Amino acid sequence: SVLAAANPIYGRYDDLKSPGDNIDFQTTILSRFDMIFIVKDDHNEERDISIANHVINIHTGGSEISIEKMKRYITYCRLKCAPRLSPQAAEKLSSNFVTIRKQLLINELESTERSSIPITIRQLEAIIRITESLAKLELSPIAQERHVDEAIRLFQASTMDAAS
Amino acid sequence: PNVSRTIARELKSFLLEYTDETGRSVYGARIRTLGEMNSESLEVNYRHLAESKAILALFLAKCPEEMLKIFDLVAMEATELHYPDYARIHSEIHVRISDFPTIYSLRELRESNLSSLVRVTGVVTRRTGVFPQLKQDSNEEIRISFCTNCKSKGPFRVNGEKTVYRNYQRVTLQEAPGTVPPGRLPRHREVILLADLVDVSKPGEEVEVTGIYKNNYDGNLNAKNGFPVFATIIEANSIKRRSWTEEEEREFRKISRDRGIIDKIISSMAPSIYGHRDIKTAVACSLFGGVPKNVNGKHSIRGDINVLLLGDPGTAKSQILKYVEKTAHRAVFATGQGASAVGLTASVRKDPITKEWTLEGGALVLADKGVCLIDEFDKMNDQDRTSIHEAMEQQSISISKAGIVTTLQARCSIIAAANPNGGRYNSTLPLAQNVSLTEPILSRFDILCVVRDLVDEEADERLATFVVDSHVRSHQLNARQRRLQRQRKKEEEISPIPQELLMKYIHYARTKIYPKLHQMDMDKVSRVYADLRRESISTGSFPITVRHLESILRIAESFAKMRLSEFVSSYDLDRAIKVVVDSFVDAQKVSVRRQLRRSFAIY
Amino acid sequence: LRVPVIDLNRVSDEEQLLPVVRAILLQHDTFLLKNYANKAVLDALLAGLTTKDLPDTSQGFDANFVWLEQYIFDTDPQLRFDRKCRNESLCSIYSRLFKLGLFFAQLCVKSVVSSAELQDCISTSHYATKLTRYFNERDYVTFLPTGVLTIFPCAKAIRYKPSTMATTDNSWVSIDEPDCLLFHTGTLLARWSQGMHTTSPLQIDPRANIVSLTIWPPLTTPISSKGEGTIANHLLEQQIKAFPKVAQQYYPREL
Ligand SMILES: Nc1ncnc2c1ncn2[C@@H]1O[C@H](COP(=O)(O)OP(=O)(O)OP(O)(O)=S)[C@@H](O)[C@H]1O
Repeated sequence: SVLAAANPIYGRYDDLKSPGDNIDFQTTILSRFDMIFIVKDDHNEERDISIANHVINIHTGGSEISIEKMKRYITYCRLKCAPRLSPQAAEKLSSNFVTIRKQLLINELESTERSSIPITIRQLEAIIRITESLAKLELSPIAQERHVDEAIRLFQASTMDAAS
Repeated sequence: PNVSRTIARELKSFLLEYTDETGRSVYGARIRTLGEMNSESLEVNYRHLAESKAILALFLAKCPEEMLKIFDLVAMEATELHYPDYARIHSEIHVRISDFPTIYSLRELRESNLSSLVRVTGVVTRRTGVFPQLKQDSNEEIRISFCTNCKSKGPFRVNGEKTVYRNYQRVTLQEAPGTVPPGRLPRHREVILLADLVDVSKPGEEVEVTGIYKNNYDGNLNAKNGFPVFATIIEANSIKRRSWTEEEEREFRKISRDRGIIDKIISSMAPSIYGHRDIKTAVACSLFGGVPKNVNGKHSIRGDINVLLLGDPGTAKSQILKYVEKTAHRAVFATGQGASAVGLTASVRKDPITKEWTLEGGALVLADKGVCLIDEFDKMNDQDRTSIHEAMEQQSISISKAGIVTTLQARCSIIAAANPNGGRYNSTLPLAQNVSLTEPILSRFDILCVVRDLVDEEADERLATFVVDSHVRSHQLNARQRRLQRQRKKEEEISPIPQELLMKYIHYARTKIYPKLHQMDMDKVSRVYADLRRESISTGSFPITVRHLESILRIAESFAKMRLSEFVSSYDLDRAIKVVVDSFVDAQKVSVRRQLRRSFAIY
Repeated sequence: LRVPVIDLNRVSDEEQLLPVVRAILLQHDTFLLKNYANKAVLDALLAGLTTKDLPDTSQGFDANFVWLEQYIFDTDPQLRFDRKCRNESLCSIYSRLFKLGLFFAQLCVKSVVSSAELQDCISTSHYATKLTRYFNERDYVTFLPTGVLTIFPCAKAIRYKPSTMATTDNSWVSIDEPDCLLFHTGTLLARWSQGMHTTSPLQIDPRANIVSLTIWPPLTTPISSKGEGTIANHLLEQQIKAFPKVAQQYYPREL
């Protein structure tokens, strides 16, 4: 996988325009790219008041299965593994996308301000593969419903947020 | 000096057994600090040795390097008889000397001074990497009598290796910019860095070297066979990276304790200008500078103003920044014609003649801890614009290039004289649209001096009277008295503070005072900032960000330095908010008139 | 950065660090103590703030600027010496650090020619201490510990002058001591220990209120043959009247 991040331009211009726009905007560079994101750390409202104390901040001032052990589980899944996804949660994802498209084909009579209802067809398989990995987290040759449904909810929240 | 065995003895009487003011041997401490630190370099406090034995100190003129080479070996045997382990720890130790009274500036060096000791100031223009210097041709490579098999004409080839290598860093030192009189190119002197002093210095930074002044040649012949390239080279022996009279600062305070200083300075900031108090105010503000403050928490925020002067033909802006070039301490005047981005910022090259990597301080680098003055922005290529934007944001110049890696620091402020696209200000139209400069670099600046030329039946008459009187006043021991005092009478025709006072003033300020704030108004000024944010969202688009706020305190601290308060005051913070808010006001459209009331809640 | 520091719960017995403190002051001569019992009342030094009503006349608080209230605490029971300031937590800290300073003297001053006369400050209790408070450019001259021994709290409290002392480099030696009590021997004990001591310039610090428990030997203290006729008390009294402005009464103006 990839990792792409840097200080965004115009400060927080990312808030006004798309979740992207850390670098140039041209829609051609964005073509092969798949997923965009924003990070929440514990400083958001420091832009209204706390900034004062912030500069005053300048003036007047493991608990988990070990890192090597996660690498060990990962090398032992590179060795041999078959934790595939489950058909029922798979059809549940298919539902919570297609029925969204049907509610919105019905709501086209409302003439939504959403520019152009896109084909969420690569993001969908992205969610499918992330639930596959969350099933790899549980060795189940047919995916357990817990991790798959959690990932489903969280990625529909993500996709929905992006659509918003 | 051959019998100098006894002389080395007599100077090694000072070696360990000297103490003063309740013991505590000057070098009894140094020997153990070396035994515990292993820095292979002795300090020699020249102040105390000067008291010790005058002949030894004076011996730094006839054979000073021979003197020091005799001295440091016995210092080595001294720290070895004190620490019998130390000789094996390192390979060899060379001493360093504390200070001299001889402050020969680079503009003053003579043949009498060469081979003697000299202490010079200046700035590291540019530096190189470590050299494995050469130093029966021992280090000749130009002297081969009959050591060749085909010596008649068939050439024999010597290697350039298997030869002794000395840690060798050739640093170019040039005269401090600003002090250089206009027209004269600043001198260059190659100082030499060695084992302990290697890489201890960077470019763009002030230095003071204490080395000897050798007349040594370089084997890069390049001209003729029996003729190396002879350079008058300084051999470094101590490097210092870094005063005025008491009653001077006393009457200085006596003046600066008045109430009119914050405006007497303004009215004396510009010697021959009519009007433009607001622009003179911003000039003074970004001249004094504010207290910077490193931030390891999020990002180091510099306390250094950056004025962009959106000029207009006729308005004396270039004359203002020329005055600034003269008055400030570290001015680097550079125009957008000879920009060549490689020039403004630092760059790293290979020299074709010697095949050596060097990295040369740029205008931003050459100006560090000062003011870089650029003009005709819109008359420079966009790549220069990009590099300068990068430099302003990081207030420094990192570099990781072919064969080199480091990070020069370029705190220095920027003053910029611009010129709106095409001709003048079109109308009340927005400042951004009025200029071909990018929004990022626009926001990089904090203050925007908007000047404008407007026809007036009267104000121009008074201004004209002023300018004509200006061109009027322009043009032995007792004659020099009657001349100096008459120049000072003209200094008083512009009634506020005379100039020399003001340059000593700015030096004093940027040196000693570092004001701060109290909790009291900072949240009420954040309240005023929120009120500005609502007046700006009522304006549609606007660059009102953290920069626009931080500018306020960055200006108020300058105002405190003006007042020499060490802590912000009310009236000064109100001055700061006034300047920032109306500098913003000027940038905006017709709304300006509405704005005169809209964001008026402050005033 | 290296300053000798000791654990005191191991030496609370007063029988563990008798000669090594002398052997370490032989070179370092500026000591740093940590973690005594007084870790809370020490924090409460904001009691004696706004007296500002008693003239100095070489006693009590000199009010010299709202800026400085320097309680030159003229010792209590000495002939022509009687002073008591409010100093509530300040006097509690006085008692605590005074027991601690007698501890330190009786473990260090014991090493020298005579170990009774200086700590003879327990016969007559002759402590004219230094309660400086810089409460709300250039400030007080480089301050050697005027007496001969003093333990005192501190935040920065250190600089160094161009001179030949410990850290003879003659450059300003300034260090930060978060929760550390600085002990410094003064002038005349060097002469008493036959020249093994140093000095340290002081300036205004984050702890701009220097409480200084100068052991301050008794009045008639007969110094060695060089000071049999020049006792430490009058010498350091002329010193006390030297560095600040002396204008309230006539005799220091004359000095
Ligand atoms: N108040 C003033 N007093 C005297 N001369 C002034 C004043 N204001 C403007 N000037 C004139 O302005 C000249 C210099 O103006 P400049 O700042 O150089 O204009 P400019 O920026 O060079 O014009 P550009 O850059 O080509 S658009 C001086 O030589 C004066 O003749």
